[PDB]
Amino acid sequence: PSHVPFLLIGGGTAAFAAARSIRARDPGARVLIVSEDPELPYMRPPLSKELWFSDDPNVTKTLQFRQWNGKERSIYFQPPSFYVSAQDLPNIENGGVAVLTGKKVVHLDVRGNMVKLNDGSQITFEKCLIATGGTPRSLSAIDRAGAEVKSRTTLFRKIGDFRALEKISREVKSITVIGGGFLGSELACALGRKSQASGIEVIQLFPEKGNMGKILPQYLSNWTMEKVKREGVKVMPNAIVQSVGVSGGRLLIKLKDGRKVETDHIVTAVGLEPNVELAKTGGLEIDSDFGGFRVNAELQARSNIWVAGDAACFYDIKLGRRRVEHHDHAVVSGRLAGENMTGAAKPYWHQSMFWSDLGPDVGYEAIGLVDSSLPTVGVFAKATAQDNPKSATEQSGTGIRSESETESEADYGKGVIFYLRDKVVVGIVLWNVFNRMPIARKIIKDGEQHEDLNEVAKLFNIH
Ligand SMILES: Cc1cc2nc3c(=O)[nH]c(=O)nc-3n(C[C@H](O)[C@H](O)[C@H](O)COP(=O)(O)OP(=O)(O)OC[C@H]3O[C@@H](n4cnc5c(N)ncnc54)[C@H](O)[C@@H]3O)c2cc1C
Repeated sequence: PSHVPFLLIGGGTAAFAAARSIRARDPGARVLIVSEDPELPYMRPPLSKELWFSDDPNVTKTLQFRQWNGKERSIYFQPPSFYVSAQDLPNIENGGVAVLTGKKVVHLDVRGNMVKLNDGSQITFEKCLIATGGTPRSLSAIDRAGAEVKSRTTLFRKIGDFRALEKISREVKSITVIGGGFLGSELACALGRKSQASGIEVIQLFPEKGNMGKILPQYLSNWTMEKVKREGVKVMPNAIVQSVGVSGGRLLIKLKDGRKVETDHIVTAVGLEPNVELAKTGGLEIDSDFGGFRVNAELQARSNIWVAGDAACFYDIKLGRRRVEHHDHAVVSGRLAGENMTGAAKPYWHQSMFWSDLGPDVGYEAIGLVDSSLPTVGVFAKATAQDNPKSATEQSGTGIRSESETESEADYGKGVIFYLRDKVVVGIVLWNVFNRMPIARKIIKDGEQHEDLNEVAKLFNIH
């Protein structure tokens, strides 16, 4: 038994953003975050990226990474002294953010306004937030298998997982990566580079005809496969796993089409499933279409319960009911999540943005609704020295691209791809086009039926 006014569940990108949001509005509010992880809230994007590109080993320790412009940066959101302890909190009377790492909420009670930690202790809340994110999908073929194979397989998302992998890559001869996602691909390049240094084999395999095939059009997905390949990666499309066994001391991957890949370690990056274990005890709605907790436009589930981030199935007027997995989204909705908690009764209006880096040399931004199967227009040109994340970082000063681009709304190598529906732009992927995301947002938000989409591209430096 004990009490805190602002309590937030899951200690991630969304929880920390709300934590900052509430503080801003109610200065002197007492905030407590509970987190499964033993780590203090940190951003995630460096884990599949810039953290792999440092030649300093004690950076596997400190997690102080280098950007493409080469300036240090801590992974954790703020230094730890910024927090206040969890016991000292009620007596701080001036408020702060306290962090209960190593604990887990296992019972919610909406009428009773209290959670239950795994160790059985209880905490009463006045205002609660569920920002639990998600657990990466396993691959049912790996589930039927023994604990021996299960062990030789990681599911990349945490820091525990970043260190574990990077460790293995200095140990074995061949790491296979399952998943044609951005993560998958980022990973595969991250490994691909290290490979150019140890000789290790990096295989990437996935059911799609190409990298990010479910998103990008064939011709750009295909181009992307080449870059993955060039970074030293034996890449295997149209791959569908049948079984994973152990023979010759190694891991054997059998494919539905007969092929057989033999390897040392599997890292699987094939989706996220949203953490909704709390919904059963408390009794909130989940979405069977999109997954995760059903909230309204004010990201609200029931009185004194808001949800945000990757677990957030929210309504969005200029689009409809949704659930997205952006970092940008987690920052914003979290913020909004804390804004609403302190009686701000406000809608969600942001257009969340995604981004991916494959190395310092190639970057994709995306926003809106992007699917390969929708009608597509893409305009393309030869890229200039600026058209890559290295420059975009040297300029803006940051590596987290949703920062460089703000959340406002104003021989080929770069271009923009419009995703249409009825001569009207509904999604956008930008390839190596930087600091033009507000123009991306504007176009989508307006919704005009351009009888020529070239002109629209003249807006991204494309001539
Ligand atoms: C390697 C990697 C890279 C990415 N790169 C990019 C990128 O480059 N660009 C981009 O736009 N997006 C990227 N994303 C996606 C983006 O980072 C996520 O959508 C966002 O960070 C989600 O944050 P969240 O806090 O909502 O979820 P999380 O960050 O998962 O926070 C959830 C936390 O809640 C805890 N938790 C869950 N259930 C309970 C419980 N019952 N009790 C207590 N604690 C609980 C978990 O332990 C976890 O620590 C990336 C994701 C990963 C994994």
